[PDB]
Amino acid sequence: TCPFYKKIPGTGFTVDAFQYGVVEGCTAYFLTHFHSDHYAGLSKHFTFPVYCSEITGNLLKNKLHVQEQYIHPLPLDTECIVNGVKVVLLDANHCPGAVMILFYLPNGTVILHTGDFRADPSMERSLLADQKVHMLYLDTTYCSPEYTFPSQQEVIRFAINTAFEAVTLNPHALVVCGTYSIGKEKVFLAIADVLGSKVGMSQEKYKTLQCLNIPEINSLITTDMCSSLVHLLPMMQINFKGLQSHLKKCGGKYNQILAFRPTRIADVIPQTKGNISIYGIPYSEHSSYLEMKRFVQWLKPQKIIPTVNVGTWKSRSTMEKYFREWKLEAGY
Ligand SMILES: CC1(C)[C@H]2CC=C(CN3CCC[C@@H]3CO)[C@@H]1C2
Ligand code: NI
Repeated sequence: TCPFYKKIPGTGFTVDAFQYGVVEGCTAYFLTHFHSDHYAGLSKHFTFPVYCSEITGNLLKNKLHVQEQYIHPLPLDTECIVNGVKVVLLDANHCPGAVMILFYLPNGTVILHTGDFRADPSMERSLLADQKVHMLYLDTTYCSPEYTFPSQQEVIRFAINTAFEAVTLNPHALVVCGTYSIGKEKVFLAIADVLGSKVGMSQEKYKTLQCLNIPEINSLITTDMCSSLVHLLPMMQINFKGLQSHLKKCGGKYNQILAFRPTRIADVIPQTKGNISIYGIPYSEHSSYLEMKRFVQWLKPQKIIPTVNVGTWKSRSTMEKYFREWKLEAGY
């Protein structure tokens, strides 16, 4: 059955709740972003209203074939009325089109649902700051202090420098980048830009990227693999066997592969077999522990409801202990 943490009390709304059939009482289904665990169950035969960002709506139409009449895109940073309730969509700093949702309940309660997010201090300057928020439905993916990661900018600097050095030393090296969902496009776009190349990919991945409203996208990507020295492959193919196989297909154009898997940064080393090297780089689209803690201590919610790691009693207890520490430290 549909879990409590996907229902919005005092409304006919659910969030990311498409795998449970017709949810009794639901007059509007919100979708925070186009990742498969969240859209699970949506298909071309869905016949209820779906509320989402413009980008998410482009993907629903073109990739899942949801009929146009059921797709309700909303602009960001704008007060909108849906089935008699004021809502705002905010940028989640996750993947393209990903949003947080602010609900202004008829009874005066205000609820924030983060969807999946990477907390940032810039979130402290939006409509979020204009009123008190009582309940927070929180992306707790990395809610433990061992989760430190570098800034996205630091990780991209490492990738650009690594690729440029390798290809300047050997002009016959190919760069390959793994993907299995939308998100983390900066990794392959930044590398291709330093190398003066478009990014080559399958027709299916090209279609997906053409839905994302990226400026000047036609100048950056292509389906002509032969013209490109940065290729995208499915994440499952980023291993010595898959990459050896890909090199054979390039017809003797290349004699080395440098590959990236976007799972201290200065000290990161690759796995190497012969003329193939694979780098795992810590590019995150979710909050680190410290980023999450800063956001929650600024927001000062009355109640937090985790939406990730909820399946075990140990995980639930661990998260509850951190929420109480944070509250006692900051005095709310
Ligand atoms: C974020 C979490 C609340 C859930 C997922 C991962 C966690 C961190 N791990 C690494 C070692 C200690 C602990 C158990 O796997 C916490 C349990
Ligand atoms: Ni996600």
